[PDB]
Amino acid sequence: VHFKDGVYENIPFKVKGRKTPYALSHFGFFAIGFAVPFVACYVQLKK
Amino acid sequence: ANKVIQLQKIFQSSTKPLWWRHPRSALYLYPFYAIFAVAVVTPLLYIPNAIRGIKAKKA
Amino acid sequence: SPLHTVGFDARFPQQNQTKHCWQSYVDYHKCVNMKGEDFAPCKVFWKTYNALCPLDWIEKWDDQREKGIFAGDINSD
Amino acid sequence: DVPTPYACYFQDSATPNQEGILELHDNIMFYLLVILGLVSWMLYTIVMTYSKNPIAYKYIKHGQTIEVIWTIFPAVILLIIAFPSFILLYLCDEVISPAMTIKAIGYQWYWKYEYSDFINDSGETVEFESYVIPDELLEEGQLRLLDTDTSMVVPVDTHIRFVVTAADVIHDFAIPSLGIKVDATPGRLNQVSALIQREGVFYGACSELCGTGHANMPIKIEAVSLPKFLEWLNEQ
Amino acid sequence: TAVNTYFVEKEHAEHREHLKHVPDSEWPRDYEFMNIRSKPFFWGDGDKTLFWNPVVNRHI
Amino acid sequence: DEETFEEFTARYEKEFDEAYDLFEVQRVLNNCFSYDLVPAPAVIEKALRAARRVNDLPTAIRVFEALKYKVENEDQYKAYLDELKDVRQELGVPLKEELFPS
Amino acid sequence: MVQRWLYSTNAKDIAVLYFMLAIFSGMAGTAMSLIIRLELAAPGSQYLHGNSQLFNVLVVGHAVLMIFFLVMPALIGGFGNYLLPLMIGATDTAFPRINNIAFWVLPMGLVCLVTSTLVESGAGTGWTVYPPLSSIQAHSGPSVDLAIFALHLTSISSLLGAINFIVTTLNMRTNGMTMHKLPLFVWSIFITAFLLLLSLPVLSAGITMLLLDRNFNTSFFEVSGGGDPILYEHLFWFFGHPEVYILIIPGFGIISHVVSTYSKKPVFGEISMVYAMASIGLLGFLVWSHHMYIVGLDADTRAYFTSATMIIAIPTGIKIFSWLATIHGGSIRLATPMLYAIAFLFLFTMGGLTGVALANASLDVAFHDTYYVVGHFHYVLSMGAIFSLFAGYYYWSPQILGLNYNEKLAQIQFWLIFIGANVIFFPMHFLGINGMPRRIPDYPDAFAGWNYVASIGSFIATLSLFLFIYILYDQLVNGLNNKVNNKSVIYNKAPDFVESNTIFNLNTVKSSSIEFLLTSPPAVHSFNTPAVQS
Ligand code: HEA
Ligand code: HEA
Ligand SMILES: [Cu+2]
Repeated sequence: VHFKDGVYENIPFKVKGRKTPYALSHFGFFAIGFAVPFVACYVQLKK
Repeated sequence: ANKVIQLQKIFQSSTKPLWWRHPRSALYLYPFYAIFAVAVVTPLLYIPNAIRGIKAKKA
Repeated sequence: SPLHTVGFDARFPQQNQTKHCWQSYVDYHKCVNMKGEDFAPCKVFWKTYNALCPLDWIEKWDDQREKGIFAGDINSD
Repeated sequence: DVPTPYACYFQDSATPNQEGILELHDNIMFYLLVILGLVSWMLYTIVMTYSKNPIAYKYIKHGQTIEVIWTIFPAVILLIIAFPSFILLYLCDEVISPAMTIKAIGYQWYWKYEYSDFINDSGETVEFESYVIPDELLEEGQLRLLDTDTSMVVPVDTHIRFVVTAADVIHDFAIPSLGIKVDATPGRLNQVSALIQREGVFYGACSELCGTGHANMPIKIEAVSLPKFLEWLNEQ
Repeated sequence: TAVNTYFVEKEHAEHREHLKHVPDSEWPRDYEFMNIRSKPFFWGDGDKTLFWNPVVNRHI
Repeated sequence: DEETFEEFTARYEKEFDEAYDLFEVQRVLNNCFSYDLVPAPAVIEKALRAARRVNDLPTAIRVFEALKYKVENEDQYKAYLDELKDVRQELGVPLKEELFPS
Repeated sequence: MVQRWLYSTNAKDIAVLYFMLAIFSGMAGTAMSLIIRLELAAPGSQYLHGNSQLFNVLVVGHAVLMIFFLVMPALIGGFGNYLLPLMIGATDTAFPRINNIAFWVLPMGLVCLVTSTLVESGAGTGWTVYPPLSSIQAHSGPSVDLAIFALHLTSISSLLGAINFIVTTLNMRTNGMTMHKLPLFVWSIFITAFLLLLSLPVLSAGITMLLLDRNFNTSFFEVSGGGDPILYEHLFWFFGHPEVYILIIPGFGIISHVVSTYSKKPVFGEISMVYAMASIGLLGFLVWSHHMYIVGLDADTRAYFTSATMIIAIPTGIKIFSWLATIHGGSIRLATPMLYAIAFLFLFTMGGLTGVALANASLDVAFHDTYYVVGHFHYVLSMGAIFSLFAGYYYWSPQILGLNYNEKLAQIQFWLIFIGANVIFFPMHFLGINGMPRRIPDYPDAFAGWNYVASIGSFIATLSLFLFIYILYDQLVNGLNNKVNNKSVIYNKAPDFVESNTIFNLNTVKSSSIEFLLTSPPAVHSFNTPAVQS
């Protein structure tokens, strides 16, 4: 609980990972940036 | 009492997660709070699966 | 109506006129439905309930009195 | 009057209160523009001089006399700009010799106006309807969101009260040319004093949410000659 | 205070027991405040009411 | 509150009595030049000798070009010219013949 | 490993998590506002088939999302829990459980509001929820109840955070620190927290009353049944106006801190304006009712309200001139915080100018509910919140991460948002004088060119947000490069013509707190020793 130097671990995400080198999670962030208004329009109308 | 000291000694000599306190309660809650939670959550958003596929097309 | 029908506002100069029609109508009703002969004392403030007060509420009260059931919180006497 | 594309000035005044309030607001915004220019020149000269400032001063803190000078300057400035505002509000909030009344209790998503002051033929009230014209009904001779089923006639050169209320939701009786706008609570009752001076056609809308059909709830009024207005109230 | 309140409650708050059966002769002067439409109710089976209290309305 | 200014001057000389490096010279020069007061030739010479106690000619350049460009003071030149001339002739630091022709 | 990001007993993790949540909400709101402006780009049905119900649904979504999930959480929580108990010398802040409970009751609000926005009926009454405009007859379904629950939980979270901040200020003060000479940020947060504690409960009680009306079908504020919705209208006003102060005053404190730590000179009238801000906090309960001039109040009441509302307006100009003197006589650098503060102050001067134009009651009759009022509060709220948050981020990113941020990208970002804001907001004067009628999905086509330029500015803002996220990626991927080379700013303040290179190197920052020279956030046990000051 007290082993955080505070240089790169403060972010609530893991930098390590070959499947997600901050490339898949951040592309999901890209998707969800415009996802909610698009789906809100799609529920009742067309985009 | 005659059990608090024994429990404290056991905890001191064996540090483990989940507190080793409510095993039967954990088995009654967590697997149930998973399976029953899925069984109560999934149908609500799976009912419109048949209706799913709306392209907003009319004639 | 050449810019002067009742002169300066004296009944209620304020813009809000919520509790305005009921007082202007209770006296008229009392003077009318007491003998049905003379209305001279209550023959000066006609425009108070004719123009200053909406006629929709007046006609609603008249219809309610005609049908025997009234909606306002009034007294029978 | 009528909103116009790429306009540069306020519509023609329809009541003396409108011209008075617009002139007083013009003087107020004159003061506001001169003080804004003051602040802008402050910022410009300060940044231009101190983009190459050699020394940074550090020991100027209060300057109590001149401090209270610019502390009491805004108070007297606002009092000076409020005295004409005080007299304008004191004159406007009162009603001086009103002549007749027109009422507008519009239902949900459309307007309804009442002319109970004038009698149609003998004693009976004057009342009509007015509904929006959509795209489908937008034929050759009507305006989208600016044309309604029936126009609202106003007595020219006559002091007129606006006893406005609503039925279900608050509806905003808006006529920008006349300088009149009051939100009408369904249970309450509000009246204002005004009088039209010239003859012309003015358009309005509902600047208060109603519901699904809040947008298509326009206000279309007009002014004609006094004999024509009396004849219209006679026939309707 | 408790005993006098209990006495006055036992005295003046016991005349509503017979309200279920009463001739329509002393009915209060009602108006649009009552007997108005509401949201249609489909839940349940008994009388299509939220709670089984058939005393709120005396008109059939 | 138009407080006294000679108190900070006396602080400058008492720190000169406690001066231990060029750091104190930098601090006192910054503090003195920060104030609205124009330094007299006496305190200017005191600052110059404080800077020369470590014998750093660049600090002399600093203090001289700071005197030349300390405060606009309604664009005071002739007083600045004579003051720089005398504080130059006292020791001799010819530098204006190099950076000016650039 | 997950207790750090789920049961964070330290304030910094909660701060950065609130920042992430707020930035996500803000980008979603910006995207959907771009969609809305595209719908209002040209009259008719070009992308959305009319659906005025849906139009007002996204309008209220816009308003509620940006007000309740972008401006509020990060802008107060991060700065408070990162500075207020840290600069005072406290070791660790108390009540981690309260903050965790607030976080974990937040997703209730997010999910419930998402469901409320994503139902067929939906609530679409806008930021105003006064019945019978907010009646269940038009906006049926569960949308109102979910919105009410989200309101309640967000209010509880904010109130508990304010309580934690207040108790930390009152108890965790170090021995060597006077109360009268507290920094402007501390007093700003103090006033904001107390105003929140005195404002949120009233709105919460009103919202609970509306929830009871909607559930038990009673008659309190409905027009039928002798109700008075004006009571809840006044409650909402006495929330929003103090809530406007809550949103703005911490921005004032942040700007004061930036200018004090940058200009290298004290703020003019620092203690005097601390007293003035205390007076503002004490008197904010008297100028909350300058919007109800047309409801039907008496003329004398109008006079009292207008007198109050232009007699409490002097401290705005006082702060303007005080910061003008703070940047006067000192050194100003061509840095992003300087330009952010300058733009914020200038546009705030125009916003206050418009507000003073609105202060008069006689002009309000022809000016209320026109385009001018909405233009005015869009001015003040937009510039205040957005520019304060941008300045805070660009001024605090090396303070919390230590990884430098590109100067060129920051400057082009500022230019993009600035030009977008100016091109959007300049024509609003003509729009107000003509009388553009508000909240219409199909407005008259007279304002077509102005709507086009507004849409262009909105799209500029959206591509600026794309630049924001790309700048975040660039920082995350090349902070080491930024530290290696000069592509990013290394030091906050430039040296003066008094300092030697070595002296400035060993005296890089002379500020009022150790945070600037405090190393990148240490472990959960920091400030093990009390702070001594004389
Ligand atoms: C909080 C105040 C606020 C702010 C900032 C804004 C910002 C904007 N508002 Fe809004 N608006 C309101 C408050 C606000 N608004 C209110 C109360 C209403 C009335 C509600 C109604 O009646 O329902 C309203 C209504 C309203 C309407 C009326 C709806 C209609 O009927 O069609 C429109 C119209 O287009 C509009 C447009 C905009 C635009 C273009 C912006 C632009 O300024 C947007 C630019 C913002 C950004 C720049 C965000 C950047 C995002 C980030 C990722 C942040 C990054 C920061 C960090 C974390 C470091 N607003
Ligand atoms: C950032 C927050 C903020 C700020 C600072 C202000 C500033 C002001 N606001 Fe505004 N206002 C809002 C937020 C803000 N407002 C919001 C959200 C609304 C919408 C709410 C609602 O109506 O729906 C609103 C709406 C609003 C109305 C509603 C109009 C109507 O009734 O419909 C009014 C009316 O009086 C008003 C007045 C003022 C005044 C007088 C100031 C003044 O305090 C401005 C202060 C600045 C100046 C003083 C000018 C600069 C300095 C000087 C040049 C000094 C010298 C000048 C003088 C002292 C005279 N505001
Ligand atoms: Cu206010």
